Amino acid sequence: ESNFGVDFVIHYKVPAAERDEAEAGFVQLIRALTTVGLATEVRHGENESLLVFVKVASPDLFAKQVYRARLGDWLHGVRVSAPHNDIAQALQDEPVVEAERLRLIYLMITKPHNEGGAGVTPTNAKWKHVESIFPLHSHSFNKEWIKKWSSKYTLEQTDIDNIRDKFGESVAFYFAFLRSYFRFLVIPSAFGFGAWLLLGQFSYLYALLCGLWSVVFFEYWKKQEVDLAVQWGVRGVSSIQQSRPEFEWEHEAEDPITGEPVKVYPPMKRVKTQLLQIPFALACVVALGALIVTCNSLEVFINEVYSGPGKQYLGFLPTIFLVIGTPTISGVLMGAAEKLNAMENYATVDAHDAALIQKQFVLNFMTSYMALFFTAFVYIPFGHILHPFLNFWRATAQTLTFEFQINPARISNQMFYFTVTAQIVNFATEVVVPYIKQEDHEEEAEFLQRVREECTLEEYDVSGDYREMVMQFGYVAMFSVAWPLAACCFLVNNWVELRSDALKIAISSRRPIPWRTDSIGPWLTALSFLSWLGSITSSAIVYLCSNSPLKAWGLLLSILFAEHFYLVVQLAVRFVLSKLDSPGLQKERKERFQTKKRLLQENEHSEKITREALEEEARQASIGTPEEMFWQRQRGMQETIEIGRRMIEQQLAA
Amino acid sequence: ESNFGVDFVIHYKVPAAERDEAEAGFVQLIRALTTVGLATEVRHGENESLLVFVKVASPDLFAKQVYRARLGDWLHGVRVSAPHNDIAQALQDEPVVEAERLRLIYLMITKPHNEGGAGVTPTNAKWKHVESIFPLHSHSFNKEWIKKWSSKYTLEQTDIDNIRDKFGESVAFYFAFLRSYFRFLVIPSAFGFGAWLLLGQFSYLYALLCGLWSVVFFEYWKKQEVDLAVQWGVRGVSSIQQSRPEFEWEHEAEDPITGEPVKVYPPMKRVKTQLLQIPFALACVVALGALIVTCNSLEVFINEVYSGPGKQYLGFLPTIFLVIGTPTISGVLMGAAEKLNAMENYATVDAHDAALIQKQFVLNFMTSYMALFFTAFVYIPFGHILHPFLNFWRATAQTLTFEFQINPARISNQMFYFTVTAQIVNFATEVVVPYIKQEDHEEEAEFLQRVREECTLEEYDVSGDYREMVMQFGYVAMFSVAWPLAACCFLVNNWVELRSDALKIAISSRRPIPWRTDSIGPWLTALSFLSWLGSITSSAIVYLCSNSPLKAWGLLLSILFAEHFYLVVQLAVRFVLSKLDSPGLQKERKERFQTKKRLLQENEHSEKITREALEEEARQASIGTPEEMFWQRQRGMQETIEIGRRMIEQQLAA
Repeated sequence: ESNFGVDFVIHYKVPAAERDEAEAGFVQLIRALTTVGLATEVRHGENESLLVFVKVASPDLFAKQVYRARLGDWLHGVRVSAPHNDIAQALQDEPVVEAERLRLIYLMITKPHNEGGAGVTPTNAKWKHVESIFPLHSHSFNKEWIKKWSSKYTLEQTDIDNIRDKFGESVAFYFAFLRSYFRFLVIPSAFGFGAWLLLGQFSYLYALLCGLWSVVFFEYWKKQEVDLAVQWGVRGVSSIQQSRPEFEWEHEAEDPITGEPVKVYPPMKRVKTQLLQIPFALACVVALGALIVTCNSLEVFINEVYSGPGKQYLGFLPTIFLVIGTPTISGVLMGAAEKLNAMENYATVDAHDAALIQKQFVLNFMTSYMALFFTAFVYIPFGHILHPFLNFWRATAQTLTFEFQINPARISNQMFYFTVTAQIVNFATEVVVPYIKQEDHEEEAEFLQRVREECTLEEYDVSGDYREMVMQFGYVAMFSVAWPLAACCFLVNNWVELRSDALKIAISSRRPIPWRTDSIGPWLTALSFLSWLGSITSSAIVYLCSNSPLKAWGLLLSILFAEHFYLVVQLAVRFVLSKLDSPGLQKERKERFQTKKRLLQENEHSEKITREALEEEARQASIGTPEEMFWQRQRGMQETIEIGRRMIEQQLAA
Repeated sequence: ESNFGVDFVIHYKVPAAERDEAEAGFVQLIRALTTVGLATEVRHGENESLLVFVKVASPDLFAKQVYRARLGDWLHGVRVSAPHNDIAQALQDEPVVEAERLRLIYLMITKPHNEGGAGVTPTNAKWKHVESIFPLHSHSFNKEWIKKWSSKYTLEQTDIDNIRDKFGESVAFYFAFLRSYFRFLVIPSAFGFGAWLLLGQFSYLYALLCGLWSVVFFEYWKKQEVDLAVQWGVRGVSSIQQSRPEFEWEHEAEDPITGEPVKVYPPMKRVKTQLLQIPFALACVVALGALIVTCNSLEVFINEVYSGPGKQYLGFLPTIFLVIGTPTISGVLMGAAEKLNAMENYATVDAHDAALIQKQFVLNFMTSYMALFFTAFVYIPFGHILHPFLNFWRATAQTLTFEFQINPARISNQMFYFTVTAQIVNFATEVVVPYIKQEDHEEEAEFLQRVREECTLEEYDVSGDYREMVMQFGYVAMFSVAWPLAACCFLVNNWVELRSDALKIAISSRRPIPWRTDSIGPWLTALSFLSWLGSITSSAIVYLCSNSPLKAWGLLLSILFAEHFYLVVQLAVRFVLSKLDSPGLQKERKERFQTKKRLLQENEHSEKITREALEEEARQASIGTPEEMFWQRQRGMQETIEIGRRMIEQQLAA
C-alpha cells in the first residue's frame, strides 16, 4: 500500500513490427539514463511493453543536482536568498519538497547534453517507442487528501499549500484560483438571490453591481497571485524561458541576450502558418454561427406549429440538444486547436501554451456564448431578419406532415437552460467516469498491478479546467442579469468542483509532472477581456429586455455609461489595492535588504582641512594666483570665523 | 572668466534686528560644515549678507563619499554593477561627472546626523538666516552650449547627454522630453497643413489621425524614458524615497519595511487637509467658470450692438483680454496650489511633488481649456441658455450709452486666438526678461561680481516648463481639429523653446541643484489623461461643428467609436513596442548575467550506482523486504539489460 521509493516510471512500448529496433532502442535508452546517475530497475508490462523504473541512488549526486538547480534559479532572480553553502548545509536549511525532487528527476531525463542531462524526450529523432514518462501516484497520501477535503466546509491556506508540496506549483495554482473564485462567487450569489426577490427581471442596478464585482475580484486575484508566488518562491519563473524539445531550427543565432548562441527559426515561416488561423476562426464563426441559426430558427418554428402540447421543456428542445451536443463538438475543435498550434513552431514551452490558449479560448468563446448572443442581440432587437428562415422551414414541414410573438423573457428561460443543463451534463461527466472505471517474484504483484493500470490513465491537463472556470466567469460577468440565480447555481457547483477535481487527479489520472509558473498564465487576459465585455453586454441587455420603440439615445448611452463605469472603478481598485501593502511585498524588500546589509557589514575634523591648503601652497610655490590666494586667504576655520565676524560689524558700521 | 574650484555657495542673509542671533548662528553654521569636511572660505555680500564658500579639500574623504553613495545606490538596485574596489580603483573605472559631484556636496550640507551629514536645511528649527544654497554657474561652458545649440538644426543624443553631465538628470529629462516631443510634433504638423488644404473645416479623418498619433507618441516616450534611465544609470531611483527636511512627525514608527524606525504622521490629520482641495477646486471651478461666462457672453453681445466697426480682432477683444490676463491669474492660483500643498505634510520629496502637480495641473487645466470647452460644448450645441446673460448686459448698455446667429466657425477663430496670442505673449515674456536684465583683494572682484548678481537670480524649476509642454500637448490632442495649423504653429515654438529654455537656465537663473529621477514624474499620467480625453472631445467637436438637428444617435456613436478606437490602438502599440526589444533592456539582462556568471565561476558512471545498492544491502542485513528486494533484484545495469531483453522474447513467445 506504499511505493518503493521510485521517482519516475518510463513506459517504452515495444511493438512486434519494430521489435529489433525497439530492443536496440531500449539498450540505448537504458545506457543513457545510467550516465546521468539514474539507478535503474526493469519490470514487466502489459501489451508486451517494458516499464523501467528509475531513482537517484547517490544522494550527493542528487543533492548536487538540487544545488545546481537552486543556483540556477538564484541567477535569474527567482530566489532572493543565496544558498551560500556548496556542501549540503544549504539543503538542510531549506529542505526539498517532493515537487522539487521530482522535477529535477524529470529534468535529468529531458534536458539535452548541453544542460547536463540525458534528453529522452520521446518526440525527438529516435525513441519513438517510449510512450510516456510519469511519476507514480502515492495512494497513501491520496486517500487522506480526498477524505480531509470532503469533510471540510472551507479550505485553509495550509490545504492549498500541501498540493504544492506533492503536485507542483502549476497544479496548486488551479486550486488556489478556484478557492479564491469560489469565495468571491458568494457576493453575486447572495445579491443575485436578493435581486430575484426585490428587483425582478433585468434590473439596472444588478448590472452595475456585477460590473463592479468583476473588477474587484479580478484585481484582487492579480494581487493574490503575486503574494502566493512569493510564498512558494516561484515569483518570476515566467521570465525564465525553457526551450521546447520538439522545436525545429534552421540555423543557430548570433549576438545573443544570454550570451551563448541559440537555435532559432525565421518568423516569416511562422507568421505564414499563424495567418492560417484567420480563415480557421472565420470558418469556425460561420460553422457555429450557421449552426445556431439553424437550431434557433427551427426551435421558434416548432412552438408555432405544435402550439406546445408538452411544456416549456419541449419548447426549447433543440437548444437542449445543443448543450448536450456542444461538449462533443468542442472536442473536435480542440483537436484542430492543438494540431494548428503544434504546426506553428513556437520557441519556448511558455510561449507555446501562451498561444494555445488564445486559440483554445476564442474557439470556446464562440461555442458557449454565441447561442446566447443571438438571443439578446439579434432576436430581441430585430427578429424580422429570421422570417425567411421560418417560412423556409415551413416549406418542409407541410411536405413532411402530408405571428412571430417575440418574447422578451426568452433569454431568462434560455439562460436557465444554459446554467443547469450544462451543470447536469458536467456533473454527469464527472460521475460517469467514476462509474466506468469501477511469476515476477510474487511480492510486488499488487504494487505492479497499480502501475499496469496507471499507464492506461491519461495525463491530467491543468489547462483543461481553467477553461471551464473562465467560461463559468463569462456567464456571471456578461449574462447574469438575465438569470441572477446563475451565481447561486454556480456556487453550488464550485464547491463540488473543488472536490470533484480533487477526485479527478486522485483516481482518474496519473500524477502530473510538476512544473513552475508564476501566474495562472494567459487566463488573466481572458479573465480581463470577459470582465470588460461583461460591462457592455451586461448593460445592453438590461436596456433591450426592459425596453416604446427602442431609441439609439438609450442604448448608446447605457453602453457608454456602464463601460465608463468600468474604467473608473478599474482605476479606483488599482489605486486602492496598490495601497494595501501586501505582506508578500513587504518581506521581499525586507529580505533583499539584509543580504545587502551583509555586504554592508563586509565593508581631527578641523586638523585635516588645513593640510590640503598646505598641499596647494607647496604647489603654487613649485609653479593659479587668483585661485590659490583665494583659498589660502582664510587658511584655518578659526581664521574664517574672525574675518566672518569682522565683516558683519564692517557692514553694521555702514 | 572661470570659477575658483568652488562647489557650492551659501547665502546667509544677516539682518539688523537679529544681528547678534545671526552672528551666533553663523559661527554655529561654520562650525557644522567643517565637521563634515567642507573647506570653508568667507567672503563679502550685498545687503549686509555673508556669502561663505565651500569645497571638499580632502579627495580621499570625498572619494569615500562617492564610494559611500555609489554603495548606497547599489543596495537599492540602481547600479547593476558593484564597485568591487574599496580603494578608488572603482572610481578610476567609472569617473564622477560634475553632476554626481555636486549632489554629494549638497547631500553633505542637507542630510542629518543620522545619515552622516550636517543638515543645514534652512526651513528647519534654527538658521532662518540662511536664504539659499546654490552651486555657481560656469559661464565658460555656458557660452559654448548656447552657441553650439543655436547653430544646430537638430540636437543629437550627445547634446542632451552633456546636460546630464553638468546639470543633473532631472534637468536633462526636460530637454530629452522636449526633443522627443519636438520631433514627434512634425507628424501632425505636416498632416495638419495637408488637412487644411484638402479636408477643410472639422474633418473626421484628422481626428482619428490625431487620436492615433497621441497614442503612438506617448507610448514611444514611455519606452524611451526607460532606455534613457538605463543609459544614465538612474533607473529605479523613484523606488528610493528621500525623506523631507521640513516634514513634521508626532512619533516614531515601529515594525518598519527597511528595518530601522522611521518618523511618521497619522494620516487622519493629512486626509483632513487633503479634503480641503475639494472646496478649493470647486470654488476655482466657479471662479473660472463664472469668469469665462461673463467674458464670453459680453463678447458675443458686443458684436450685435456695434455690428463690428473694426474687424474680427475687435470682435474677440475680451477673449484676447483673457489670454493676456490668464498668466497673471494663473500666478495667484499657483500660489494657493503651493501653500495648500505644503500645509499637507507629505512624507517623501518625491510624493510631495507627485501631489503638487496633480493640484498644479488641474488648476491649469481649468484656466486653459474651459474657455474653449464652453465654445464647443455649450455655445455650439445650445446657446439658448446664455440668452438671459445677453439681455442682462443689454440692461446696462442702454443705460450706459444714454438674432443670436450662432456661428459654427467661431471656435476655429477662437482656437486661432488661443494659439498665436498665447505664443506671442509667451515669446514676449521670453524676450522681455532678457531686456529687463540688460577692497576685497582687488583680484577676485569680477569673480565676486558675478556671484553678487547670482544670489538675486531665482531658482530654476524644471516643473514650471513641463506644465507648459503638457498644456501644449492638450491643444494638439484635444482641440487641434478646430485649427490644424496649431500643430504647425506649435512646431515653430518648440524649436525656439528648446533654445529659449536653454537660454533661461543660461543667464536668467542660477544653476539648479542636480537631482535624480527615473521618469519625468507624474506628467506621464497627465499626458495620458489628455490623450484619452483627446479621443472624446476630438470626435465630439467634429460631429457638432460639421453638424439637420443634431441626433443623439450621431454624437453618442461618434464618441463611442473614437474612444474605442483609442483603446484598441492603445493595446496595439503596447503590443508592438513591447516587441521592439529596446537596447536599454537587452544590456540590462546581459550585464546582470555576467555578474552572476562571476559567481558561477566562483564555484565511474556505472560504477557508482551499485555502491548504494551495496549500502542498502548492508542495512537490510543490519535490520523493508519488499522495498530492498525490489531494488537488489537487478543490481547492476548490465543485469537490467539482460533481464530487460529476456522479458521481450518472453512476451514475444506469447
